[PDB]
Amino acid sequence: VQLLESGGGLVQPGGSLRLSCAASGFTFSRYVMWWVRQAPGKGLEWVSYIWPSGGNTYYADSVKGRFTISRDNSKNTLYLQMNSLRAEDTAVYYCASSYDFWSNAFDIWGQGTMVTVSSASTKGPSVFPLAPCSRSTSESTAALGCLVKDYFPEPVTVSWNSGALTSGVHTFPAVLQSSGLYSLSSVVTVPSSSLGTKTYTCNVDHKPSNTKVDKRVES
Amino acid sequence: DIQMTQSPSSLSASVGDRVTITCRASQSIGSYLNWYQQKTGKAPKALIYAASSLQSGVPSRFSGSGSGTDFTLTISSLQLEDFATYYCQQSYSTPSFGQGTKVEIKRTVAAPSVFIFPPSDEQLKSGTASVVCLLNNFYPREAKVQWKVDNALQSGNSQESVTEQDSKDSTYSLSSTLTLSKADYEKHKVYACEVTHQGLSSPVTKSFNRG
Repeated sequence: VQLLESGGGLVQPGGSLRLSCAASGFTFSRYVMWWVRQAPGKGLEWVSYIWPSGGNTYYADSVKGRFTISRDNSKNTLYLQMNSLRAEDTAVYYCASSYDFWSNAFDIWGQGTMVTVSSASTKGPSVFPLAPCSRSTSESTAALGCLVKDYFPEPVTVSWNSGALTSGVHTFPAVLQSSGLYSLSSVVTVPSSSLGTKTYTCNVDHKPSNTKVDKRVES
Repeated sequence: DIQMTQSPSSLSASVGDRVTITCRASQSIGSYLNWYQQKTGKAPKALIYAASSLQSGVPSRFSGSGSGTDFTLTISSLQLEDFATYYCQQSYSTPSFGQGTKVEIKRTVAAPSVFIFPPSDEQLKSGTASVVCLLNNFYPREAKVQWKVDNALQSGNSQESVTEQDSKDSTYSLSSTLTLSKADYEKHKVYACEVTHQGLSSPVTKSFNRG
């Protein structure tokens, strides 16, 4: 049994997206299908559902008028046409169903698909060094890092010495700044005496842009 | 809709522990209550249906009960894979979920190592100044990280971010970033990061004077 989704992505407010959900492993045509969404760091809420035939459709009051749920039972696929998209429709979008029928639970869920509604546009990260220091040492350890700033959209990926350094490394979650651009830090705790002695270069890669940066942070 | 409320919003437990989450319905939903578990970056997974009926291949340690308004999920003996967020959900009427209960790994108190980083000269050149404060490898997750410029408490110009539990050593790390322009930056002098945590007997302050 598998619900496999696609169609999510980045969109300007007022824009449109169409999600798809390819079902397999069960007779899709017999089930009420759902769309459930989850805003980043929030709970779960139903968006729309549809009767097995596709003959009756129902909607949460937020999405009502703007979203259209549908299905093609010959293709085993479920769809959600999303119009007049707002910032507050940003979420992971799951398709789900009651595979048992009798359970009244969402037995099967899709892997998810991220829908981002933002007026900000695709920008690459300025990588700044967080240089090791005396206000950065405590005990033997000295901390150092990279401030990957003002990029859009997510994600960026960060590694140290091209993967040759993974011990003590803490890459933090991005914060959406009031500008609409993201920002994160990646830090590593190393011994004071290795600075340096050893070279520390953080490898930032942001794939929505065609931008890769190798900042050498030093004392 | 019927409003659902779980408690607690998070709990700390050790492998082997008997834990118990509760769930309340705003009105009677009979036996129409399901439990789900969700791990970071994964879709929810169905655990219990019909209040008390264990799903597909959910371990025997999971157990639901209650009918009407108040329900409880119980893990008889917590395992490492059980650390996750648990949601309840009424299936009496149109579906509505509880706000979630995060089950976290308990370990000993570990005070944070606090570090402060001035803005690079590379950044100052671009017209913006970011000061980073780093709280490293601490427990519990609860920490307060206040900024102060010339001893004046700051508001609305910093953002925090916490990692997930190290899983190795089950601690957290926290990065707070204070953003200013090159203006209020070049005009002020003492930049302090003041950290409150239960591993420290009093607030630790890391600071630097600009220049």
